[PDB]
Amino acid sequence: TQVEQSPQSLVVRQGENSVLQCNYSVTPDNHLRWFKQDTGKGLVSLTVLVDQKDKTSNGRYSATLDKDAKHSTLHITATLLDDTATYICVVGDRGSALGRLHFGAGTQLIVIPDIQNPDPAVYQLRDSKSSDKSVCLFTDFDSQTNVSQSKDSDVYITDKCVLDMRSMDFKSNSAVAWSNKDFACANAFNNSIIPEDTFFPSP
Amino acid sequence: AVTQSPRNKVAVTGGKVTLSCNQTNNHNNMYWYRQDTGHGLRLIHYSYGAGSTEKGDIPDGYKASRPSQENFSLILELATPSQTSVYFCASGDAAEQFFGPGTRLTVLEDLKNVFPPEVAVFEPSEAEISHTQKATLVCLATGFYPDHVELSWWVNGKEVHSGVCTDPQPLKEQPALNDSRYALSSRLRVSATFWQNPRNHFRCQVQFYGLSENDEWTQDRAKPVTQIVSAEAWGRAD
Amino acid sequence: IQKTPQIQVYSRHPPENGKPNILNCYVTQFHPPHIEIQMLKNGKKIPKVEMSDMSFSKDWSFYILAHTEFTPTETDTYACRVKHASMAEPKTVYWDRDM
Amino acid sequence: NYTFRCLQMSSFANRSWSRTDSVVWLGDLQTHRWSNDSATISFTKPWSQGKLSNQQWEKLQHMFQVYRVSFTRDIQELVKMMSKEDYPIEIQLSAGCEMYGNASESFLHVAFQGKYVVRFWGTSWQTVPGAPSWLDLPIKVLNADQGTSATVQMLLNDTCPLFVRGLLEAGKSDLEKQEKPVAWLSSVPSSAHGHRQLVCHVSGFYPKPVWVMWMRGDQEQQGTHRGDFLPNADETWYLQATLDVEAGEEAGLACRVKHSSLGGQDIILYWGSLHHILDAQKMVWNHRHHHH
Ligand SMILES: CCCCCCCCCCCCCCCCCCCCCCCCCC(=O)N[C@@H](CO[C@H]1O[C@H](CO)C[C@H](O)[C@H]1O)[C@H](O)CCCCCCCCCCCCCCC
Ligand SMILES: *[C@@H]1O[C@H](CO)[C@@H](O)[C@H](O)[C@H]1NC(C)=O
Repeated sequence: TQVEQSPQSLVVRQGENSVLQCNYSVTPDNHLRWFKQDTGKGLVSLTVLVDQKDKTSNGRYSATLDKDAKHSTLHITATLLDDTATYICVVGDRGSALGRLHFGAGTQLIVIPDIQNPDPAVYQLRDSKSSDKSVCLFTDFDSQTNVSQSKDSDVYITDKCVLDMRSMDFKSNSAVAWSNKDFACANAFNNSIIPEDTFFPSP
Repeated sequence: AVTQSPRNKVAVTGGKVTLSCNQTNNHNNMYWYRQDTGHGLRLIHYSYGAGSTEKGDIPDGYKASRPSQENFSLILELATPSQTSVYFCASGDAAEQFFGPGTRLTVLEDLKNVFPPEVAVFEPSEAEISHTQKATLVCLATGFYPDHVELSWWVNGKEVHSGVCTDPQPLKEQPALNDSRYALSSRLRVSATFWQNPRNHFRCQVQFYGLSENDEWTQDRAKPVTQIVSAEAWGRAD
Repeated sequence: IQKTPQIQVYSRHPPENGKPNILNCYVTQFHPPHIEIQMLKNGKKIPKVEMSDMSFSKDWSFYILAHTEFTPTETDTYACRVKHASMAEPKTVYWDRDM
Repeated sequence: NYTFRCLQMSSFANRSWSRTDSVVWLGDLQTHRWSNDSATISFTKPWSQGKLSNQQWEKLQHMFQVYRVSFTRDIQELVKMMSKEDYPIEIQLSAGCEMYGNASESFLHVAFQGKYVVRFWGTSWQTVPGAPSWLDLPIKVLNADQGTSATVQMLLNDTCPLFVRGLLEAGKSDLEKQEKPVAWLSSVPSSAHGHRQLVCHVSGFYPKPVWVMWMRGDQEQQGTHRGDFLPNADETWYLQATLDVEAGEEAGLACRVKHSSLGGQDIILYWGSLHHILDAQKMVWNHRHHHH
């Protein structure tokens, strides 16, 4: 590819800084643009860089360009959760209607929430219609916990997912597990590393 | 603004598919891209104005048409499973290029494996309600194919976004299969007092994109057309 | 527009019979630039012919100079054969030391 | 007054075929060639780099290297944008500056299909008076390219005169070089009945300015028709002066050559002289296939 990006995907703790790289070989290199792609949506432009050595800024985002190094860096100062998106580096070969844009694979930025008070637990939730069907909710763990999939085919476990209670300013991680079959919530997330003080309520 | 239609589509091998684009910006140039993992946007067809239409980098399989300044179509006369991708439509002098919202196209060998989602709502646990004064509701969409679903939570007639998070990616119910059906989960977390109100109505809505009113169907079971499947729960005093 | 080539065949030195010399073939006033030029001795393409870079004059018409080492005699014929899009048939202009 | 010119010749057969060849002249001496078969501009003189250092040349060569590729694709996209005009397409470019003190007038002329239509003037490209109207749209597009328009302005206003003033000193030795002309006489039947065309051949002289006339003693023969300067491989020049005489009038005429290299002492070839006779005998041939 004429445009490469590093890293593949980046992980940052909400509020810290995030650094994204772009390296190209597009000739000639008139300008370089950074786009933002919310999952399931189009490409929104963040900033454009024109000069041989250009230093641009917009909101939290600040970018640099070196044409003699054929290199660019996008900085996000004090990252938010709503910044979780794919970031694509785009180079335009000519500064006229006759130009053609070169695209990069992009970096997938994932922002993990800062959980000050973890309250790890695995609750059982029964189906509205059928008391028989139920799920297991692993929720309120700190962002230093990774959820693993099942080694048993009959058990389905989802990845972690950040939810924001806007009015109470409360964030929480949560994974769901359910099985058609011996299955009990207390041992649903056995492949994941479980906190020493996780609450396991008795059904 | 760059408008796209449709936003989702399920087609069969050797069918005809047309993706319509639109812009009220009075722009001369228009582009059709497709986005696949580990690539970055690739150019299929482009135009400099009404009448004119030009090949991009990967025109194979695709034709294009531009009758007016507004519209620009990408025409797939005979559809291929390799044409399953997300499609974007841009406009502007490459000065600023503006992009469209995107179209998810899934092209399948057989339409027999297409299934609508069964939807369930799971009610909060008293353990969570007692311990956190918070109540979480889990929604489960299961046994659907292909993965073309839009989930939403509807509290008391209006749609919410606070306290909500839905799996970014679904999961295969059988990982060791290409024709595997999918499952997707979602959470809505409200305060205990809110949940304890009997007058509070909770609905999970899954918009499924499947077969159209044109696609032929013979299999004895129900036709898997584009539809909305919903499960619901009410609040409880105890 | 397509303008037909003019061909001029001359020698760098005075034609002394049996004395080695250089025959020039100078093609002018033609358009477009693509052109095949051969120099012939007794109707045969001369083995090694050198050619200058193609240029164009003030009226945008391309010109190019072809030249080879040759020995004038009383009976050996020399010519310049030129293939160009403007002509349905190649143009052969023979060397005429008197002209 | 020295005129320096860069000549670009770009051909387009179709959508998939193109070639660009370049040649560069100072006065009437070729200094640079640039073939489509070569990614490097070639020197045709030991002094073609001018007064510019290695680093200064490589940056300027790369500047053009980028331009050759870009130009090709830019044109091909314009054709698609005008798809009114079809292939094949010939484009010619003439660019440089004339020398006079410090003063210099720069130019950049463009021809399409062999006719002059576009020129760069001041800060942008312009169409010539009495040009195709469909050319406006591409011109409107080319002007929206500030970087190219800035680069051209730099090359015309600053680079050309600073570089050419470098060449003129760098190749002062080859420019001031003097080469002696050589002359020989000839005759051919005039297109008129009973008439004869005398020919004075003058070859090998450098520089270009030369004076060639037929003389009866102190009177220049007013029917003397000066030929066109024909080039030689060693960058010298050939020219012939011809005179139409009635059969019999040959005797007593002479061809006189004035050239700076001779330095006062002219060349005077008299018709019928023992020298003329000796030259002509060394020249006889079977007259096939003489010109019609
Ligand atoms: C030129 C006079 C100065 C003399 C001094 C030089 C002495 C050195 C002698 C060495 C021999 C060199 C060989 C001779 C070459 C021929 C002369 C060509 C002069 C033209 C130079 C053009 C300026 C170069 C700018 C350029 O590369 N520009 C390219 C890239 O530009 C891109 O990239 C640029 C740089 O990174 C920045 C810019 O923002 C970006 O857009 C542009 O794509 C070039 C297009 C401009 C030419 C179009 C003229 C056509 C006229 C219209 C005819 C109608 C036909 C159309 C109908 C179908
Ligand atoms: C270049 O010269 C032109 C006149 O030929 C003048 O109008 C223009 O302002 C100059 N531009 C630059 C950048 O020097």
